[PDB]
Amino acid sequence: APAAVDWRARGAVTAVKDQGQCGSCWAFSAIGNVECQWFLAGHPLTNLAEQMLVSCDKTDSGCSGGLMNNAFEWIVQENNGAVYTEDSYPYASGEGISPPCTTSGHTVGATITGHVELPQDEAQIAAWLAVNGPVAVAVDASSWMTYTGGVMTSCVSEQLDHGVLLVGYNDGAAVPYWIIKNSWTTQWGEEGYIRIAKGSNQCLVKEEASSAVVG
Ligand SMILES: *CC(=O)[C@H](CCCC)n1cc([C@@](C)(NCc2ccc3ncccc3c2)C(C)C)nn1
Repeated sequence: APAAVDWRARGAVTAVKDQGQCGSCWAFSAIGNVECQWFLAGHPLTNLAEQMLVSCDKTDSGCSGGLMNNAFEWIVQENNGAVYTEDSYPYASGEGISPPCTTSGHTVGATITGHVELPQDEAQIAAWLAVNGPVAVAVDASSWMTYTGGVMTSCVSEQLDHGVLLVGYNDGAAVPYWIIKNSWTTQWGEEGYIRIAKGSNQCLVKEEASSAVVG
């Protein structure tokens, strides 16, 4: 694979968002991945609606959590592949309460046909990401609250508790790293991003990687 990749260099990644006090990280991880995959299939970059998942995907648990893989499955099996625009279905769960689903009057921003669950191996995930784009991952983020910047070497790596988006890596750096988009505003971390050391399963990053498939 290339020594380094950063999909932000192509304009493939939307701006950092804010999940607020809702346990909706699963939705931000899944939607961020769909946004990037939609752009990379040769279509324009479009902000898509976490709130569609939080309120309407009844196979997940709203502000009480979910699974990116369930989200991808709901989109295909229950929503005809469709993902609405953020522009047409804005986030409304910042206080921790998910409002009931609105089915009407949103606008379709993207479609997907399925998803893949990637091998539990950082080199294999990197190789897939280098060609196919950003990848949704679960991590242990219990040690992340106080992170401000640099390449994390000390991640507490015990229990998956958070969903984020891998957008790149750099194997040529003094400490090789992953580049991860979070959903905790641009005030957190490196303008909303974190770098973690690559190659030692930091934060359990290899354990539950997946992506939407766009035709
Ligand atoms: C990150 C975040 O906002 C929440 C924290 C918990 C909610 C207060 N989060 C964590 C997850 C993970 C770990 N999945 C847990 C989970 C919760 C509910 C649920 N419902 C149905 C099926 C499966 C579920 C799993 C996720 C990052 C892998 N999700 N939200």
